Amino acid sequence: GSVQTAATSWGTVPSIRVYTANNGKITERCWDGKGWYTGAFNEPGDNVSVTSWLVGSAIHIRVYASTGTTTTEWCWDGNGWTKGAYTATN
Amino acid sequence: GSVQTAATSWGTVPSIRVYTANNGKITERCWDGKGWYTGAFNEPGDNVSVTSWLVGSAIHIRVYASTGTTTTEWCWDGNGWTKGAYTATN
Amino acid sequence: GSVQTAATSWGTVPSIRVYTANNGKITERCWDGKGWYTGAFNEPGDNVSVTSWLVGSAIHIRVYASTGTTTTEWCWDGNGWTKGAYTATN
Repeated sequence: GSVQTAATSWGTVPSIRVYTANNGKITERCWDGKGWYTGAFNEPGDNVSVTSWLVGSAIHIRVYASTGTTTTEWCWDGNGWTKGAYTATN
Repeated sequence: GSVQTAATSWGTVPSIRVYTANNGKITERCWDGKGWYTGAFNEPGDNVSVTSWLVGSAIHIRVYASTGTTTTEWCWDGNGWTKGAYTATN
Repeated sequence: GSVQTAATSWGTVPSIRVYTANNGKITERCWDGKGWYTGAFNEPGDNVSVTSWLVGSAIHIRVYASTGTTTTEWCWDGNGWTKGAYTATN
């Protein structure tokens, strides 16, 4: 078929993050104004969406990774990706 | 295969909305700072994207739901989801 | 199957752009406050994501178009779509 991407950006430089789901794995490419590099994000999933917001100059990111009917939320809040509270039902 | 999601967020809390297309139906999970709950959005579609913007503190949301080659726009503007003017051609 | 869309918006009017991948081709519909029209964007791809940001009142847009395992970045910066520096690896 084809890979699936999600993108987000922030600030005025801007920083950009592109998430790619490929063969069950989601990886991350980053731009902070100079060039593209690989980011810390590495999680399983066949589909991905993303949103982010600033608190002052600190970025917060939520990546929604889906495999089958299970969507897991992954959070960046300044110190590592942690799994989020998101659930699909209830 | 797998479900497909789209996500958007606003404000500083933030509020978050995650839309999930699953088996022809798009449903909505919401976060306003405390926990996740099911939102009012319920429309047919196999694919979804979303964008939103603030006017002061009031949120406006546009959800693009696609089935086959027909994309329908759905609008939140403070008082219920209504169908939008979006058309694909002409 | 079904077409795939990505959406972005900016400003307070707002302007909206909806990108649709359909049968290998990504096209663009635009809203600047009056009605929907077809935009300049026309590129190959089976999947698309998008992000955008303002610098003052000038919009900058990045559209990520994927075919197979090749994601090409397309840039709008006020004067035509140009191909971006994005690469997936290295």
